[PDB]
Amino acid sequence: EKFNLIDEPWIPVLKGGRVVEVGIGEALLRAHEFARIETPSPLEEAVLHRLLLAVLHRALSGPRCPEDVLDWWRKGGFPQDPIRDYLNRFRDRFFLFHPEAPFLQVADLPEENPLPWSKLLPELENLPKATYAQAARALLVHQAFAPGGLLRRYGVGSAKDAPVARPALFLPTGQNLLETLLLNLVPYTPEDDAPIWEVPPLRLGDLEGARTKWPLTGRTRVYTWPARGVRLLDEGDGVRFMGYGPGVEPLEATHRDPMVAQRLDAKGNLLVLRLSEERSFWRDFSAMLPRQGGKVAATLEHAENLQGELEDEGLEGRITLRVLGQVSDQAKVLDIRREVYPLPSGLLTPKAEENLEKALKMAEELGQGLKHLAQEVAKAVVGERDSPYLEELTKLANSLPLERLYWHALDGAFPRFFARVEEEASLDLWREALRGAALEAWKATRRFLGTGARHLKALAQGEQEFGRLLGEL
Repeated sequence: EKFNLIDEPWIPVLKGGRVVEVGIGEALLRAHEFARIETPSPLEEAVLHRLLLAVLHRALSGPRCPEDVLDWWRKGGFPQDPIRDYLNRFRDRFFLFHPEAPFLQVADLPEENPLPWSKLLPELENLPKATYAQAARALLVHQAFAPGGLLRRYGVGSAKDAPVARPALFLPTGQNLLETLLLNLVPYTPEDDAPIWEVPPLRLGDLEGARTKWPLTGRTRVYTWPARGVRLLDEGDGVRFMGYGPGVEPLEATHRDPMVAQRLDAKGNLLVLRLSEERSFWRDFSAMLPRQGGKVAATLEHAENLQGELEDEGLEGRITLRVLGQVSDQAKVLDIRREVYPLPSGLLTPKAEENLEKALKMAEELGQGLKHLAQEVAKAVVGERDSPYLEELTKLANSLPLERLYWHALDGAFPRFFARVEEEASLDLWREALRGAALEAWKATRRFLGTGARHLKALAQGEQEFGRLLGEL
């Protein structure tokens, strides 16, 4: 019995400009003292929020109504008795090491032939000892973000994706940790849900051969999913190795995680919004709207509603939106990313949404034209069909700064536009930004094209076509 997550320092928070570590108790009871959960890993940031939310939802058996969240923001804190009563009732499920119920672990996982604790981390002797605080964070992350793939332990060939292994996570944020939790405390009922610690401790017998299958539903059940079997092995003052086996098999269900958005395919399947490379995330902001017809993250929906109510009572209504997740290449993870945007005053109003649809359409049409222009340049430079011809064309086209520079410039301009999406004058700001991004990108392509006599016919033609595109704004 060692290291209780309610009491020990393990959640890194910003307090008065310095980073300190706190336990679940203090993070909740004193949320307003911390500017934010502060960690270099976006996955850590996400899970630490999801765990705290899980506790709040159960301790508070709510909030049932958006009005309750406002009352708590107004008072400047959560009701405290319910929270300390709840933390007291479940204290003994919150030890990192425990004879019978270690937090998010399997007590009877075999101690011998363990794996390095590094397996928990995204990948993405020379094995360092982790602290309990680090082991705790790495566990929470792996349990939420682990991709499917080969396992081959205890009668399980391959494991399934952990719950949020794939989608971008929408996390609205305010001026302090209290406000940030409030902004994510989507109205909730306890019925038929339960986080991992409210259920009997899992045993290897239940997990071997994937014997235990759960429908992937229930908010706090999902926030605290036992995706893998883990048993961290205490080495005295830290952790190097763990027992490792299958977790609970997720059965498919209707439930959508509150932090997850959706959009439609090109006819006509719903998919989760994802982080990717080669695509700016905001380019999907219109497709996630109901009239498109995707589904907005419940957290985003709830924050935007709350913001409207804070503005109505003269309270500070300025909020930020953070998007957290993994870029994943099938079953590899390519990157961990944190994106940051304004949460515009009246985002989910017909006018703002309509400004958004137009803005993204303009950018997308101009970008499509720039893309074709780059393909024509590439054809012009290379020549006619005879290294693989088409690969040499794709190589060359990808080699031009045209599209890449265009989108990179719009990443810069989007937030200042987005923040004013409610207004009508913002379309004109955006139009100019489109023009400017296009110009800078083309200039950089002119430079690239003036280094040998080869590139010139393509330059002449391209200049002509670029003139065209621009004349249509």
